[PDB]
Amino acid sequence: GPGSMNGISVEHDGAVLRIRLDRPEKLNAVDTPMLEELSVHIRDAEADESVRAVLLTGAGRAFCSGGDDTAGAADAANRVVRAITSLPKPVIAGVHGAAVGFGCSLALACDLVVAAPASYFQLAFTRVGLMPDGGASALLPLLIGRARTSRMAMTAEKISAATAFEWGMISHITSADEYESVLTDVLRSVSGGPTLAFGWTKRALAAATLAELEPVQAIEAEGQLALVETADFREGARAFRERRTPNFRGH
Amino acid sequence: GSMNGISVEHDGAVLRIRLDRPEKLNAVDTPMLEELSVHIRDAEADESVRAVLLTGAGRAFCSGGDLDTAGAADAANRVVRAITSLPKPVIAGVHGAAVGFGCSLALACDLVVAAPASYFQLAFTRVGLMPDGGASALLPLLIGRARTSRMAMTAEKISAATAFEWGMISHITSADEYESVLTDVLRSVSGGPTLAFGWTKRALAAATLAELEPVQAIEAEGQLALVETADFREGARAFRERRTPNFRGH
Amino acid sequence: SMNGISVEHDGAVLRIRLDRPEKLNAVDTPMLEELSVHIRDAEADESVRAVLLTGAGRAFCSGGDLTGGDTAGAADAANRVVRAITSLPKPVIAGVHGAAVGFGCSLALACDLVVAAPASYFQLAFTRVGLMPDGGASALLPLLIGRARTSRMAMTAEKISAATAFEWGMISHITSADEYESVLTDVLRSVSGGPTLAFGWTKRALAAATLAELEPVQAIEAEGQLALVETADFREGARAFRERRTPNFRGH
Amino acid sequence: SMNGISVEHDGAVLRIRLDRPEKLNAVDTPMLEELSVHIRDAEADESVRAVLLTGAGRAFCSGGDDTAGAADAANRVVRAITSLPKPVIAGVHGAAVGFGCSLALACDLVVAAPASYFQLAFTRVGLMPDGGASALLPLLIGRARTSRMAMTAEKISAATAFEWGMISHITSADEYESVLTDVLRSVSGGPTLAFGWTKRALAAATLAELEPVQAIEAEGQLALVETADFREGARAFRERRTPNFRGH
Amino acid sequence: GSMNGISVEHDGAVLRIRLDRPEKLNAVDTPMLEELSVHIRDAEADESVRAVLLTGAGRAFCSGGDLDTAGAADAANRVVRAITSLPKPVIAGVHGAAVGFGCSLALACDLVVAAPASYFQLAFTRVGLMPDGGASALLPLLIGRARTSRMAMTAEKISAATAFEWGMISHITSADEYESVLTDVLRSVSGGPTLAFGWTKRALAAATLAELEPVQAIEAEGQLALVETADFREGARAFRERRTPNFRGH
Amino acid sequence: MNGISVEHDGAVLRIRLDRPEKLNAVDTPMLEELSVHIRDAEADESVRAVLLTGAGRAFCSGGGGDTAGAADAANRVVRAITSLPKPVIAGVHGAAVGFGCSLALACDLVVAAPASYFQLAFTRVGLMPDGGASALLPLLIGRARTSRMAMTAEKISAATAFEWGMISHITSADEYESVLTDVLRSVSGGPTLAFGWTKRALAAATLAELEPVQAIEAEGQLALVETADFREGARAFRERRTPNFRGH
Repeated sequence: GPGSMNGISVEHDGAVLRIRLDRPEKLNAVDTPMLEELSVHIRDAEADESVRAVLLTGAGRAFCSGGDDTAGAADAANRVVRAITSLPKPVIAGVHGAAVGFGCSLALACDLVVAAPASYFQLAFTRVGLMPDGGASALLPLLIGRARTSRMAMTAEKISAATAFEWGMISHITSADEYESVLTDVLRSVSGGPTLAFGWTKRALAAATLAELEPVQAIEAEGQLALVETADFREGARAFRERRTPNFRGH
Repeated sequence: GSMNGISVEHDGAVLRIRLDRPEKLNAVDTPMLEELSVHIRDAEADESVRAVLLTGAGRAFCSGGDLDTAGAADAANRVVRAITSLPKPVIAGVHGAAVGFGCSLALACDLVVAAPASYFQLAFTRVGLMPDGGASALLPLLIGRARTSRMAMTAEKISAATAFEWGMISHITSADEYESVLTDVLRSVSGGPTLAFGWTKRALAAATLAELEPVQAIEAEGQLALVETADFREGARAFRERRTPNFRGH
Repeated sequence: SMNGISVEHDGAVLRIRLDRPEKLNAVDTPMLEELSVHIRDAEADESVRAVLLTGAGRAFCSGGDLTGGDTAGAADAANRVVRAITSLPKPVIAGVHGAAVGFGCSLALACDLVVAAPASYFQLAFTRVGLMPDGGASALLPLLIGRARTSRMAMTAEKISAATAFEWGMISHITSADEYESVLTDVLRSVSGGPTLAFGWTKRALAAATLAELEPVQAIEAEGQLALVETADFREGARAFRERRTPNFRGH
Repeated sequence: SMNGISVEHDGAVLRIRLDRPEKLNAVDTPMLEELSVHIRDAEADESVRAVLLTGAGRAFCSGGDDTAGAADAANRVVRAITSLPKPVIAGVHGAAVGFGCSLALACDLVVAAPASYFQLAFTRVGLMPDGGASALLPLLIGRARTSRMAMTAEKISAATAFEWGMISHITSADEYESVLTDVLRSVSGGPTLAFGWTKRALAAATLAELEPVQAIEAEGQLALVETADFREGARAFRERRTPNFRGH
Repeated sequence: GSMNGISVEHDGAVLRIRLDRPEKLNAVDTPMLEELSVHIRDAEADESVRAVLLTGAGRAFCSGGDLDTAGAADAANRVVRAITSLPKPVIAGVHGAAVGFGCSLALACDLVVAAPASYFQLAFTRVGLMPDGGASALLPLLIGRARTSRMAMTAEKISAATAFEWGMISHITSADEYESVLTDVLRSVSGGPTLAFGWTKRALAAATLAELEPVQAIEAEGQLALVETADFREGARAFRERRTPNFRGH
Repeated sequence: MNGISVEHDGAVLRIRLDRPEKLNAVDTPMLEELSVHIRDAEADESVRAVLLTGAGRAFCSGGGGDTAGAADAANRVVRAITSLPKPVIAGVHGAAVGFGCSLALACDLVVAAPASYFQLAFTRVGLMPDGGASALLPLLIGRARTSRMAMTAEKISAATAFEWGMISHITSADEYESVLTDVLRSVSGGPTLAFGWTKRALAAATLAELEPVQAIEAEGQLALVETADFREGARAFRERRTPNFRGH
């Protein structure tokens, strides 16, 4: 969008760093420089003493539709997730519409997710013969357990905001026409809270839950690099772009 | 054509592995547990196999150990390790009882499609024994520590519906639809991107199963301790005499 | 009671009652240290097959006192209480009525089974005075309810009802109507009459599976609490609680 | 067993069992009339304190297999259950479909097996609900869920039926038979006259429209069996096809 | 103190009517019910009253009829009728037991705010009696007929959370919030458009209460018969004695 | 014309509330017009289902204008939908408020978007429910939930409405339009005469009080528009402030 650098829009609204994914025309699909740009602003929030909370949202119809340079983009995505979880300040995702593939990992890296009634979470990777990325394989089971994670990954089904909330995937659900006001309420309340105690709470929860994040991210990066060489990905990438149902062979 | 209580057939790209002792409610002994792992190993080597179906013939999926402690323990642990390390999806079609190691067996699989009358139960402590097969490691990353403690300590039957609501299992079926949904899930996963499924499993295994082996070692050691106790003696005796055990904590 | 802890034998059950009802069983270091030995001393006691943990008065436990100025001391003692319960090779049951707040939440959730009264609740109120979770709550909670519901509890300081805690899988048992006492009795009877050695082995396997980060996380919480009491936000939090008004946090 | 119904006494319980398992307890007029008679005769029988209604075989009752006569007899069976001053418990295992649904839901208590289900399958063959189901279901699950069941002819699981308030009791795991047994034992040993009175008061609160609605349903069914849509529906069912409905 | 077991007070625009025989868990007799009726009806002509709050003293909202059958049954019916036809909103603040007529009484009100440990029970048949106050008519248009049959035939306790989830009652509370939610509801309602509420009530009553009087007359007749029965005598004796009644159906 | 737009689409008559700039708020001519098109679906042999939706951001925001006339027209719309011997499906997205709620709930099926909501906002301005909502809602969700809705004027989410049995269908994610399309295709190809009869029976079962109740609501609203609280309610609504109600 106009005024955004590498598809990321950043502004300060008092104590809030407002970061907005800003390629609405591609439903906020991400590439390498957009990911790198995102993580810079996330990292730089730490040393910025006016920032007490980060708000992550997306412009247009969707929060984030996921990845489009396999090694490169995978690394940059993994780094964004790491930057969000290691930032000693609260990061809130406001998720409306689709949160798909890395879009899903991205929301779930955040401390709190406020989900609009029509929003959804989906690992669509397998639909193109690919595997989850961003660390989703580590983030999701500590949210919803192994069996529902395994289902998300293998079936590529959409999980509604209501279901994601019932499963403990996300901290907040909204209903009716209240998405915006609840998001505003949560943001104002968190950005006025004891930021240092939030930081220390994050460090302890990170140790409790993220021990495997980086080894799992390594396996995903390695897997995706192998999977883009397979006959199934070529078929997957072709059948998606043609609005045809793919014919997978296991090769 | 079953061997050591296991039948196997190919149906296109699916290896169908079926526990075949309905005359004993698919209770398992060591030969049967060893036999299972053989076919999981065949699945890995067989280029035509794109998914494994695991079910029990008859009323029960698997009613756990017939009640050679160390050998059974090792065989049970190895079946679960084989299933979770197989880089191809394994679907458990759970009908009726999944009890004791039966429960660990279903929960080892990547997806579980449960019939409405199926149930999941750690009956171990009814006879003075402890969970096995890695159940102590598998259950908490499904349903959390508190519900796992309760299952193990009270030995209550958990219904398919409840197990589904808790996150224990991926799929539930209702009415008379169990077979058709199971068939649908099988057809879908076996025509799916098998290599992407193997990688997914690998990433998820690293995220969730780091303690599986250490925990299985603790369980085998404990079961070996516990079969020596007077409580196990009473438990087994009370089971056979169709009565309530009188445990004393020794 | 000695140091705010009552201890009574009742058949094969060791009953440990937190007994400072005049402060809603808010805890200090003496009280925690006292609690901890009575827990490990149940290992030794051949008559004890189960431990029951409850609180006298209106609340299970309102958590850390905020008196004493013994920050590292309290944090250490609270940590050791939680470790002793998870490590005792005998079942420990929390019967929770009323408030389980701050370390009171950590305490209940360290137990093997929790039987919650209908009006009971679980709450990480620490952040309302600018402090962070303790006892090792940060490691316990995610393996109960997942990371998202934990972050919320810790960051918003909301009360979680007994009913909600049960749905989430935070606690093993829920009661309703006037049935709390009777259900508690039923569960204590059955557990204390159970295969105690089997229970102890089950606990060891389950601790190996779920508590690998308990110690490192407790050390992080203890360092964090030490840093947090020096902050302007804590001075303001404490002052606001004292003056019953809303704190004005600054992030310093 | 006569006209597809077996009746036996087990202490203070009248066990009435739909006994056409080969046809999944599909019903005709003489079966429906047989059923009415024994339900009604439970009243005079001093030794009966509870009526158990179940079906033999795979299904509780698959519904209608002589339109006017069948509708009247089906309507009589329901009035007979609802007005019997003694509790009737339906033990529902498997399918309760069409009139088999109305039959179950007329009972005072319903104990559902986990794989059991409830369905108004009538419109799949171009017909409407009968037995008085159009009156029974809204005072169980409300008008919107009823409209849905009737118009989509979807199967409602026991679990969902329980959650909606359609049925009094759900069972799980392998416990169906035990629970049914405990419920039957408890009800048959209870204060039968108070149950009789409790029923009368409930019937007056809930069943004012029952006979009037039953009359509309009987009239409707007579009209619908003349339609091309019934003609196509009945044949499609027999030939295992999707029916071509045209609204005439 | 109170007159005939009822205490009345004004709190701003709220008339608070309190069941005040805590020693008997607010069990009700004919004079208490007649008093109750008088004060509910009093609200109609008192212009300072914009809402009625009904609560119970002591440990329970109301344990139902004190074990004058005709007199009491008729008086209970008139209490329910006075609540339902009062053109002002009536709120039950229910804590603890609301049993027998105590359930009917709560369920007559326009809104019910239930404390987390409160519960609703039709305990009638446990003493060989039937529901009263119009409960047979009130309950089915709340929770449906099957759940009503169950409540009446089994005399099981329905927790506040379950009653809420069933649509039996308008408001649930949890944790230590009962008093403050109740206060908030009362403030909001008593400061609301009372006349609009009156009319709202009137239309709703015409939609749902058409059977309330005929059903009440059936309950009254039934209780008149049931107290002549052996089963009532066994039920009363066994309740008093804290043991299992042997019912005969006579 | 009169803020209603109509169109045939195969066997579906699409009726769309068409005053998006006012969030489909309704007045007498719009209500009278809506009646006419609902009524004319009966005699139109190409029509097998009616679809009711709203253009713009809201299904229907509900009801200066004449109270007597508008209330009457509203009542007539609700009687028209419920007596039409063809399925009427409301596709509800956004707000269904006041009569907007009545109008949805009058229909045979309702397919609700995930951000949709249902609300009786009347008492917030010192008025009472209308269109027969007082009769419709208790046979959907029970008297307790109805009383709370009417008295508190709170918004009920689509999810909650579905949980409560208020509405037949719920949608989630981006699937609203797809589900609505599928339900309309399946219902418009169904046994339309069977559906007509089913409706008639359901109506006799559940709508006996509809007209007595609609009369009470029409009388009441006429009284309430004369009150000081309505003057205060409408002022406070207009001025985007909190009303100070006094019970006069």
